[PDB]
Amino acid sequence: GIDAMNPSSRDDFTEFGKLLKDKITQYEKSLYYASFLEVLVRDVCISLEIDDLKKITNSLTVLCSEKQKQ
Amino acid sequence: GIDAMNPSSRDDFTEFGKLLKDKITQYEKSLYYASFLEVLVRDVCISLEIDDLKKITNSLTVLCSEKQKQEKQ
Amino acid sequence: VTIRTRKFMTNRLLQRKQMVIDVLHPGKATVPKTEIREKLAKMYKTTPDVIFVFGFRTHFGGGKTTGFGMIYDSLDYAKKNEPKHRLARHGLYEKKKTSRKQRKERKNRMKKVRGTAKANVG
Amino acid sequence: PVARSWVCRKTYVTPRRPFEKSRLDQELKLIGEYGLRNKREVWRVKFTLAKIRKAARELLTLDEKDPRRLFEGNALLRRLVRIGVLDEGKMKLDYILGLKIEDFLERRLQTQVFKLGLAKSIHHARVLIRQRHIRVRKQVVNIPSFIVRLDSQKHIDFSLRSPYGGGRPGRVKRKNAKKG
Amino acid sequence: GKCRGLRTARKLRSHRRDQKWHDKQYKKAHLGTALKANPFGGASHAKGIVLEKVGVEAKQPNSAIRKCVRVQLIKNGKKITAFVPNDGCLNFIEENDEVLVAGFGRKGHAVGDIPGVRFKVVKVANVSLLALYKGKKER
RNA sequence: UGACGGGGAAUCAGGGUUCGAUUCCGGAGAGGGAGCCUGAGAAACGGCUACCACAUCCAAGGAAGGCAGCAGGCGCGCAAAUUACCCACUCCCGACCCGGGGAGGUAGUGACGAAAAAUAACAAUACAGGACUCUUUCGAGGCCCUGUAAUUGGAAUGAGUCCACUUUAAAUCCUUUAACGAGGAUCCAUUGGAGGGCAAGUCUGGUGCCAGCAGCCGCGGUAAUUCCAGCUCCAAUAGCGUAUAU
Repeated sequence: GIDAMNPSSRDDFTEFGKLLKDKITQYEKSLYYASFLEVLVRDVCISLEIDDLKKITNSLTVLCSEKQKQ
Repeated sequence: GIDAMNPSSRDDFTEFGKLLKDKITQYEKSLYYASFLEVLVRDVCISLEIDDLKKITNSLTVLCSEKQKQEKQ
Repeated sequence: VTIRTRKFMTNRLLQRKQMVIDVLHPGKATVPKTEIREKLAKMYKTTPDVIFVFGFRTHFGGGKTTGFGMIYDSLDYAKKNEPKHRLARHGLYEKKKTSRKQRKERKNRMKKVRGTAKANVG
Repeated sequence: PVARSWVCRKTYVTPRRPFEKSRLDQELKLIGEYGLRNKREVWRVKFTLAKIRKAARELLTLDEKDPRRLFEGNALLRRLVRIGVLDEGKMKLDYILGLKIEDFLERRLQTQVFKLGLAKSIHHARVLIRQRHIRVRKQVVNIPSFIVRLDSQKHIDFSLRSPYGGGRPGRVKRKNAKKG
Repeated sequence: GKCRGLRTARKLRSHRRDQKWHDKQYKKAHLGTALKANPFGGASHAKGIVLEKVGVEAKQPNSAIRKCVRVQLIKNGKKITAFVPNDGCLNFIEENDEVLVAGFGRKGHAVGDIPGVRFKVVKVANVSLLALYKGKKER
């Protein structure tokens, strides 16, 4: 259902993003998962705006502190 | 075959990542693409390690730093 | 390993001898109280379960340990005069566990009835 | 209503002018000489000398045969000759005020382990004390600020459980002496 | 010349009791009208709800547009104007948020180069602006 | 009157000034007010009688209320802890050695504060200094010391895991001790600062009276000694920064 979906709505993109999240997190314990996800994040954020990218980079940054907090 | 893929190898995961990249980039022109990709990045990096998340953040911010370089001049 | 006994008071009212134990054990851990009772009972010509010790504090640095110990005349004077937690450390005694909160709820529920019903309201 | 004591006091006084270069210079010289860790360890010795000098500065305005002067001056000078910072002949109350701040830093256990030859530098003396090596007449002392009065200044030895004393060498050498 | 005799303690103390009121800190802190007109009522901070976001220009030798917020306090309902301190810390605020507003550092007088503003914002929605600003916490 | 009084507290040269609800004493009150029973002792509220006010159950005939006791939740707030264990202690009550006590003791949350105190030490080699008996100068010595270098080295040890003891009503923590536990000792100390006041840049990149810093004076209009970053440093140091009373 991931390949067949063509979401244009907000809730359709949320359902598409949830289906993509469920597919990606099944292979989260792979040793090659860290390099693959970093390559995938670099590819998909290249078309994003500078404001969206710096928001996304800050989203990773404080969560890394949250790993030190938890 | 994104839903039918079950990659265990490094090259199979690269082909799975390439198929995932081609699917995601078709909806890049949508106005809800930035919120959806940020939610997808947050879900996928919640399981990542402290060393792994720092490398992903550094790669995007240097791209963000390169985007500020090219747009200004 | 080495027992020295500081200030000694023989107590004819509660039928015992009162002293402060010094234990030198310079290469060892804190010695058990059973070994202290065996050494002091070998010292004072008496049997080892009429003598009761407590409160041993090991000093800082690995040195001596200093506490109290009292040597009774017989076991029946020990069963009259010694505290019940200190007899229960020896297996001579055991307490019935409810212990305080079920007793209090049974005390405030036996006030609600009258007659012979206080026995058959638990 | 509790069975407690809340009695405590602070034992240093923070200086008023915080960035005067002469004050920073002299107290950093005392830190680097005497192997203290931070400036609060200097200010605490300034506070105990200030309390001693306030006691003598209070007693010195009295008539010299008032018995508070004759009792408490003898007790205060006896404690200063007992810890060694005032020598045995000059037990007069005017010689309390000639105490410099380097008297109480010489009588610490860290400086008296470095001056009695039990360490190769003063920082080696503090790290030797803090690792439970130094004992004072069969009491193992883990305090680097132990002020050694002179009926304990004679007995400063290595511990009976230390590798530089009696024996049982540490985990580094006994892991190192297992090669096969 | 003062009244300096020996039985004149009442004239001296009922003089200095009355000429203490011409001292401004004693009058401002002991008459009681300052505590009723102050929007805090003697607190250190106050929680309140952002009404509207303003910009105010600096006083005459400076040239800037200082970013501030108009807060309505929960505690007594008065409305104040508070300044959201650091660079880019205007953007972390939605309207109708709880902010915890502290004084500006000069105890009732409103100066800086910003006119008629003596309050500054410490928190927004129980996260502080230092933690939001450095990238240590998120919204 | 954001007033319980006092013993007292924080500052303090002498004088003062301010604070004291708070563990001891003395007073007052148990939602607001009254009025009483018993008793040696009460205007008792872990007693009663009403009125006011607010609330629970109801078969709508009636019944019962009072945490400013210990814990706990609501609410107000900037602002305050666990519905734990026990009579071992310290004492009180009782007809009483014997029963009882959220009085108290003990643990838990706790950077309000206060005392102690880790975060490396030493020896090499190389380089640089220092003073040198030798050396008008090149050049010396472990024929002497001082510092540095993520350049080596084997000695010491607790953080911590954790058999036991010991403590103690029964556990815990501290102390004693057995086995593990250090190279970049990644077992990686922070908070504010570098124009003056005030110890510390006359550095490199961005912005160009915009963004902002600035307690005060002031900096910002393309060589910013002040903004935003990096490097270096410098106070304080297991802490320091800000806001208000003082």
